[PDB]
Amino acid sequence: APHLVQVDAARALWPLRRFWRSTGFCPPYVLSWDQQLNLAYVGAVPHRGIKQVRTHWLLELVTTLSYNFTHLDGYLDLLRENQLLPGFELMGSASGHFTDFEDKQQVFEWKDLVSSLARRYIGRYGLAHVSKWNFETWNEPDHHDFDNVSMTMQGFLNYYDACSEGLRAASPALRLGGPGDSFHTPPRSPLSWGLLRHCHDGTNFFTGEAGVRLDYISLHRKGARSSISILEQEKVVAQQIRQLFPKFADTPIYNDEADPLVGWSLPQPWRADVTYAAMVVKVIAQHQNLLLANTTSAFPYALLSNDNAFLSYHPHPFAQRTLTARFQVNNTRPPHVQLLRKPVLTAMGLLALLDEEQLWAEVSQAGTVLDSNHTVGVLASAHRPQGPADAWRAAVLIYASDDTRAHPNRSVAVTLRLRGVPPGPGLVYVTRYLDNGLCSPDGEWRRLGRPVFPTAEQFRRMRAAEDPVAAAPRPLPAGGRLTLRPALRLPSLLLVHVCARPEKPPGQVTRLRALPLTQGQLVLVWSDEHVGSKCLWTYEIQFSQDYTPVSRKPSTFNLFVFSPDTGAVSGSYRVRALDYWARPGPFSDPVPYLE
Ligand SMILES: *[C@@H]1O[C@H](CO)[C@@H](O[C@@H]2O[C@H](CO)[C@@H](O[C@@H]3O[C@H](CO[C@H]4O[C@H](CO)[C@@H](O)[C@H](O)[C@@H]4O)[C@@H](O)[C@H](O[C@H]4O[C@H](CO)[C@@H](O)[C@H](O)[C@@H]4O)[C@@H]3O)[C@H](O)[C@H]2NC(C)=O)[C@H](O)[C@H]1NC(C)=O
Ligand SMILES: *[C@@H]1O[C@H](CO)[C@@H](O[C@@H]2O[C@H](CO)[C@@H](O)[C@H](O)[C@H]2NC(C)=O)[C@H](O)[C@H]1NC(C)=O
Ligand SMILES: *[C@@H]1O[C@H](CO)[C@@H](O)[C@H](O)[C@H]1NC(C)=O
Ligand SMILES: O=C(O)[C@@H]1O[C@@H](O)[C@H](O)[C@@H](O)[C@@H]1O
Ligand SMILES: [Cl-]
Repeated sequence: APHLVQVDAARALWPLRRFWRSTGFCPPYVLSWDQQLNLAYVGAVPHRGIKQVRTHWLLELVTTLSYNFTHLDGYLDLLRENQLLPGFELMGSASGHFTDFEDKQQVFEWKDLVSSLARRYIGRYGLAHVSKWNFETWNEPDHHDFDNVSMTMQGFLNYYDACSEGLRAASPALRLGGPGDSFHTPPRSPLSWGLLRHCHDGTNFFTGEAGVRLDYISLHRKGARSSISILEQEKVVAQQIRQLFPKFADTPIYNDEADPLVGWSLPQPWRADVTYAAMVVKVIAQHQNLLLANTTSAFPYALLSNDNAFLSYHPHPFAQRTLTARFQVNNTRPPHVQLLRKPVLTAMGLLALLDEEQLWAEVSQAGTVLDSNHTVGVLASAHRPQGPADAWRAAVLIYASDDTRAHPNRSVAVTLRLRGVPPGPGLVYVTRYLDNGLCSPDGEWRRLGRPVFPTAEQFRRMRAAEDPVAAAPRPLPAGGRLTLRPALRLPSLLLVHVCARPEKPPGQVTRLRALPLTQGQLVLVWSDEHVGSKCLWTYEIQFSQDYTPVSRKPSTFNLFVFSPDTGAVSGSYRVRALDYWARPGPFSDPVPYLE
């Protein structure tokens, strides 16, 4: 019997925050050509769909009393160039200098280091930007990963107070949290529980005052292939924190490593394709629906980060826990690197269209009501018009997902009954579907016979599977209703996007950049910050050899790899937005390129 999905667009229940807009990684690198492409792909998720890159070992990019910040400056400018913030873990030895946080002098030096860097980047980027940064403790302090740095229980607390007072010395507006570990039952996780105790009741290393600032609590809990299992473990740890530390009852909780499965470099086929994309959406829906949508408990859950900004390696380009799939093409002169957009990364573009208010929705099957702890579920949002640039919008994101298990011999009948759409001008809807058959670059890779060093043409073919199948904007039926009976595969993702015609056309594409890949090939990447509306069919690219349209199937992702048959790519480029009512926005400033 079919899955009934009902959405009521009149009933805008509560706020829907985009709490999931974070990725991260650990260098084994951070300024190679590979990482510049990668963070361009990450930064190109539309509508700031990924905003934070939680990065380990950032203070190994600082060398040594005075410090050389050159390499840090590099990585951070790279993030800034891609409209990305660092999840700034205060993690590193300053290339060998710090060795012992029970050595009182080192504690004082750490504080002065933190003040220096914080004040430096306040200088470089401005305080308003640096105040958005999640400064954090050293990663997983109970997982013994300090290298040649002695970090005892007491030293961790000294370390923390220096982090806190150091940031404060730069500005009180800067945010700090921790410990970023799992919080297992005591006697386990001594440094994690000890930090909370110290902040709640302990004494400041520098000031002697009782209590120490702690702006958020970060944990890590992973699913062991179960999606719901991440939420169950979070609840337990959050309840324990509430009862044991009453002053942290309202302290925001982050799960900044909320991955389906521990071990990023373990090859898993489900990490290659939509199986993973659909599960990441499921996890997020579960979190919104079964934790934040006015539950009796109401824990203060504020951030989920999928730690998947790693670069893949041979012979597992797709099978690793990464947003991109990397190919090091060693047989060109010179060797070059290409990345493809994995479905998981494209899925972050779908999640990005969700707006600021959740709508009422219910999934059922033969009358039995099913919450997000099932294979099929939904997240629906509504947008309140802000100016002439936008109108009302609904985004309805449905998933079919059996966690890490795919079922290719399976179809799932789904009837979507949308009702109560507030009436208005030129109401159109647009579908966007993703599954393994139609949208798996991994799939095409395998149809082509798994080329280890893909040719130009094989890359085009693979890149054809990156975007969702998109139906042209049809108009909305009378009465503000819409019924649809799509068949969904398992896994799959379906985004129904209902939008009203805004008064003005789209705003100007900005910050266009050209990036070389190899002979005859390049990447175009831009920012959608001033486009001012999410109702977008595609981005129209034009090339000039002393302007004509580059013909390509529609795509809202703010990155295009230009690879024409002719190899002709030297000249100038410009890009503009095209909306669901065919209206054009103003062309970006023209970008020049010469191979
Ligand atoms: C095209 O040319 C590039 C060079 O530009 C080659 O790139 C190398 O590819 C290999 C994989 O084939 C990479 O080596 C692998 O690195 C992994 C990560 O290494 C880090 O982490 C581990 C511990 O987790 C540390 O030991 C290590 O020092 C690093 O810090 C390792 O996990 C891999 O080990 C596994 O695979 C090898 C076999 O490949 C086994 O021997 C091991 O036992 C283990 O199972 C592996 O070492 C390497 O890093 C890449 N180098 C660069 C510079 O990118 C491409 O391989 C080449 N392409 C082709 C097709 O030849
Ligand atoms: C999510 O659903 C699963 C079932 O798929 C629940 O697990 C069951 O929990 C009950 C207790 O209510 C136990 O009696 C069963 O043994 C469990 N069954 C299985 C198959 O695991 C789970 O509790 C649900 N969790 C949430 C948060 O909704
Ligand atoms: C800082 O480090 C960079 C990279 O190692 C180096 O090129 C530069 O000369 C150094 N600058 C100073 C002032 O020491
Ligand atoms: O699951 C993994 O591979 C890892 O978990 C932790 O140990 C690390 O902090 C992450 O860098 C990584 O996501
Ligand atoms: Cl995973």
